[PDB]
Amino acid sequence: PTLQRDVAIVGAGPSGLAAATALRKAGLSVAVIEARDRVGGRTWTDTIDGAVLEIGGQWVSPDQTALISLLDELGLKTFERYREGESVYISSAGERTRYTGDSFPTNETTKKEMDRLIDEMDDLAAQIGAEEPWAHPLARDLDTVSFKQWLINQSDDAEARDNIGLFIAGGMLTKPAHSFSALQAVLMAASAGSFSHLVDEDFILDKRVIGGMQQVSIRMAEALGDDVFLNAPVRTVKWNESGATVLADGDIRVEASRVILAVPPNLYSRISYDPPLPRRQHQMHQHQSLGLVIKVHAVYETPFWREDGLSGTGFGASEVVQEVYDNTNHEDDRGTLVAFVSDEKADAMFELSAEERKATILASLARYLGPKAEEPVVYYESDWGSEEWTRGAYAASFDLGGLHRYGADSRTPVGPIHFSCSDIAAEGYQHVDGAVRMGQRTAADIIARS
Amino acid sequence: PTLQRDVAIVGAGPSGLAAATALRKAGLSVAVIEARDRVGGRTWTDTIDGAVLEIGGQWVSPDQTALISLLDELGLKTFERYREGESVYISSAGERTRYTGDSFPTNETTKKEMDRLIDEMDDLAAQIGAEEPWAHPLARDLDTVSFKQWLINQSDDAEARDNIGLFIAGGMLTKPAHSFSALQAVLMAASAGSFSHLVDEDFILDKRVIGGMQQVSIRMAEALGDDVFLNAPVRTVKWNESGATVLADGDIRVEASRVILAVPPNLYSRISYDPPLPRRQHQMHQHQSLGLVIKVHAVYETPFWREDGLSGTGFGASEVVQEVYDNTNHEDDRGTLVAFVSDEKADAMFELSAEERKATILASLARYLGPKAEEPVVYYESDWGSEEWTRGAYAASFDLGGLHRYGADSRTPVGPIHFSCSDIAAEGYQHVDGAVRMGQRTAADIIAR
Ligand SMILES: Cc1cc2nc3c(=O)[nH]c(=O)nc-3n(C[C@H](O)[C@H](O)[C@H](O)COP(=O)(O)OP(=O)(O)OC[C@H]3O[C@@H](n4cnc5c(N)ncnc54)[C@H](O)[C@@H]3O)c2cc1C
Ligand SMILES: Cc1cc2nc3c(=O)[nH]c(=O)nc-3n(C[C@H](O)[C@H](O)[C@H](O)COP(=O)(O)OP(=O)(O)OC[C@H]3O[C@@H](n4cnc5c(N)ncnc54)[C@H](O)[C@@H]3O)c2cc1C
Repeated sequence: PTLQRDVAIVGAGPSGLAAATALRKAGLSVAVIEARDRVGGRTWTDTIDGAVLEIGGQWVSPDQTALISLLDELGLKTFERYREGESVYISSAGERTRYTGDSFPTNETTKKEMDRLIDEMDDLAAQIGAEEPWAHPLARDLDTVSFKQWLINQSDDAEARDNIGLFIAGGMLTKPAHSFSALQAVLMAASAGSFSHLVDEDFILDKRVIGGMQQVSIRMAEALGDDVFLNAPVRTVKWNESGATVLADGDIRVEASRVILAVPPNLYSRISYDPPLPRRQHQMHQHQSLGLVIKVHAVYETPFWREDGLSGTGFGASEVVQEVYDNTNHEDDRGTLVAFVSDEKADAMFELSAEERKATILASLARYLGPKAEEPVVYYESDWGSEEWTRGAYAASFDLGGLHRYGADSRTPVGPIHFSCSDIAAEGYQHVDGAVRMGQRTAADIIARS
Repeated sequence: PTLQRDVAIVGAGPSGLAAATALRKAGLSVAVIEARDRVGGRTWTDTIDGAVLEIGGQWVSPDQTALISLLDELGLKTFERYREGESVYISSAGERTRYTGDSFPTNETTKKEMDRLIDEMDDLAAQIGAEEPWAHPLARDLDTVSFKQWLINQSDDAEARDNIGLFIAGGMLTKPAHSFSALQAVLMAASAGSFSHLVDEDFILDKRVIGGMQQVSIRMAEALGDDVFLNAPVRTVKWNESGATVLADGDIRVEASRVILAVPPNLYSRISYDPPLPRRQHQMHQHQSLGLVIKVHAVYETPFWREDGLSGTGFGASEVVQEVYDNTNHEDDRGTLVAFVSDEKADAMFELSAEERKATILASLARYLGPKAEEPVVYYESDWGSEEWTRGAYAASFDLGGLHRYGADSRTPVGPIHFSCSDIAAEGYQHVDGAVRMGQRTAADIIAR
C-alpha cells in the first residue's frame, strides 16, 4: 500500500510511539513502521517455560518524570522492587558481607575514597549537565581521558575505583571503563539527576510497571490502530528538502513531509538513503555502539532469600555476576531474581556452552544468596546481541572521544529527517524515560515548524 | 539474472578482485558484485578540471611484496616520488626550518626523546607482530591505554610526542591519539615492517604506479569480463551451512557455495543477512570505524618548489596541514602537491565554507613551500566521507579496547561467509597491499577448504 502522512516514523519502540502520540495530539497524521512482529523494541514482556518475564527495559526511577507522566496518561500503575532486609557485598578480596545502609561494608579508607569519588562526580554532573556536556570548558579534557584512567588519576584505592566503575561501566554503559571517557560517565550521572542516584539502587531501580514496561508501547500502539505497520522493516528513505518517501517490506510506501528515525544509532545504516546522508552523519554514526549485558532471570518456588532475611540485592565488582536483585513479579508467590553480566564478562560467558554458562552464572548467584539459588524452576538469559533489530543492551554510546567530537550533532535533523531514541537523549539517556523525552522533543520540533 | 558460482564476491576493490583472481586460477567460478559504476573502491583515478589525480590509495612501499608481485603479474610498472633537495619542518613553536637527513631539525633533547620513542615502538612491533597482536602477554595492558596516554607515560616532551603522533594518528589511523590504543599503534607499525618504516616517507611513500593505482583493480576486473557486475549494490545474503544466495539491485541473484564480503567492516550492516549474523559479529562490527583525512591536491604550472631547492616534503604536527609531498604525475611537466588534513582538523575544515577551507589549507601549504602555493591552477579535496560506499579514509580500526576484545574474530568466517579487506589485514593493514594479501588469504582458505 501507499499512504500520505505528515510524519513517517521508523520504529515502534517507546521513542517512536511517544513521538507518534504527541504528533497525533497536535493533529498531524502519522504512520509508524516497525520491523518486528510486535511493538516495544528494547522493552518486551514474554512467557518463558510458563514464567512471565520482562526481557528488556523495566525500571522507573523518581527522576523519570516524563515516563511517570505517560504511565498516568495510559492508566498504568507502578509497584516497588522488594528491598526489606540485608544486601550482600562481595569485596575485591572475595569476602562476602551482609549489610544495610547506603554504603558498602568496606574498610574506612575505601569508604572515604568512594565517598570522595561520588562527590566529585556529583559536582561534575551538576556543572556540566546532560543537555550539552560537550559545550562545557572542561569537556575536552574529560572526553579525551578514559573513565578508567580518570579514576586512576583521582584515587590510589583499587577497590574504590572498581566499585565506582561497577555503577557506570557494568551498571549503565555496559562497556568496560577503559573504552569510554570520563565525560561520558559525567553525562550518564547528569542524565539520572546525579551520580548518587546511580549508586542507590532504591532510586534508579525503584519501581516497575504493573503489567510490565512493554504495556507503555502496547497501549500507545493500540490507540494508533491501523497507522502501525508490523513485520515491515524499513529499507529505503528517499528524501529532499520538502519531504521523504519511506519504503518497507510488504510493498509499503509512505509519502510524508518529515521522517523520524526512531531506532538506535548503530542501526541507521541498515537503511539506504537516497541521496546519501551528509558526510557528518556518515562519520558520526560509525562512532556509536551498543554495550553488552546479559540480563539473567531465575525463577524459584518462593522468594527463598527473603526467608533468610536478605533483600535479594547483591553487589560484587569482581564477580562474573556483578549485580543481583529481587525481581519478583507483582502479586507473584514464586520468587524471581534478576542479575547482570556486563561487557567483557558477557563475552566470556557467551564463549562457554549454554550448560556451562548457566552453571557459572548460577554459582555466582549461589555465592550471593546461598545454594538454593542453584535450583531455579525456570532459567533464562535475555540475548539482545542476537536480535538483528537491536544488537546489544542496554543502549548506545560514543567510542572514546566521540561525545565531544560529535555530540552537538547527534540530534540535528538532516532536511526532513529527524532522529529520536533513548541513546541520544539528555535526561533519561539510555532509559525508557529518555526514549519518551526524545519522542516528545522531536514531535514538538516538528509541530513548531509545520 | 540468476547465476550459479562457486564464490560470490561482494565488492570490486583490490581485495575482492585479488580474491576472484586467485580463485579463477584454481578453477573455481566467481561473480564479483559491485555497488559503484566502477571498480577500485578506495583506489580511484579521476580527472578534475582537466587534471589527472589519484583520489584514493596510491603509494607502494618496499615492504608491500604482495602488491609488488601483483603489479608485475599485471604488467604494471612503478616510479618514485620526487625527493631531491630539502624538506621543511614546522616546529610546535611555529619555527620553519629547511633540512635534509633522517631526523627533524629539533633540538637534541627532543631528537633523543623521539629516537627513544621510535626504538620502543620498533621493539614492541617486533615482539607483538601484525598477525595476532591480541595474543601477546603485553596486549591487554597496551590495548586498554590510549596511544596519547601511553606517549605521556613514555615521555615528558610534547613536541616529541606530537611528532610521533603525526606518523601514526594523523599519518595512518586518521583518528586522534586519545581515541585508539597503544596496541593499535603497535599493530600499525608491525603491519608496515617497523615503526621506523612509518617515520621514513622515502620508505612508506616510496613509489606510485605508472598509470595510477586504480589500474591494479581495472586490469584484474578486465580479465574477469562478464563475471563483474557494476551498478549492483548487494542488499541481501541468504545463507545456510552449505551455501549462500546473494541478491543485488538490478534483479541480480547469485547462488554460490561461499560468499566473500570484500567491503570495509563499517559497511557490513548495509546488507541484510537471512538468518542474522551471530551476536559476535553483531557486536564486533559496531566497534569498527573508518578514520577521516582530507587528501588535498594542488596543481601548478610547474613544480615551483623544486626551483627553490625543496623536495615538496613538509611536516608540522601543529599545522592544519600536517604533511605535504611532491605528488607530480609521471612525465607531467605540471607540478602537483599532495597534502593531508587529519581527523579533528578535517572536521574543523569541513565546518568552514569550501572557500574558507581552501584558503585556510592553501595558507598552510604556503607556510611550508612559499607564497606560490596559494596560486594553484587546479585545487581538489578527496571527500571519501561523503561516499556512501566508503564513508571515511583511509581505513577502519577498532575503537579503544576493541582490538584485544574482538581482533581474534575479525577474520573468522560465518558458515559460508568470509571477510576480506585491508581493514582486517595483518601485514599491509589499511593499505592496498593488505587488501591484496587478504583477498589471496581468503581465496587460499576457500580453495583448500
Ligand atoms: C536488557 C535490557 C534492560 C533494560 N533496562 C532498563 C531499565 O530497566 N529501565 C529503563 O528505563 N530502560 C532500560 N533499558 C533500555 C530501554 O529499554 C531503552 O532505552 C528503550 O527501549 C529505548 O527505546 P527506543 O524507542 O529509543 O529504541 P527501541 O526500544 O530499541 O525501539 C527501536 C525500534 O526500532 C525498530 N527498528 C529498528 N530498525 C528498523 C527498521 N529499519 N525498520 C523498522 N523498524 C526498525 C526495532 O525493531 C525497535 O522496535 C533496558 C534495555 C534492555 C535491552
Ligand atoms: C584518500 C585515500 C588515500 C589512501 N592512501 C593509501 C596509500 O597511498 N597506499 C595504499 O596502499 N593505500 C592507501 N589507502 C587505503 C587503500 O586505498 C585501501 O586500503 C584499499 O583500497 C582497500 O581495498 P578493499 O578492497 O579492502 O576495500 P575497498 O577499496 O574500499 O573496496 C570495497 C568495494 O566494495 C564496494 N561495496 C561496499 N558495499 C557494497 C555492497 N553492499 N555491495 C556491492 N559493493 C559494495 C565498494 O563500492 C568498493 O568498491 C588510501 C585510501 C584513501 C581513501
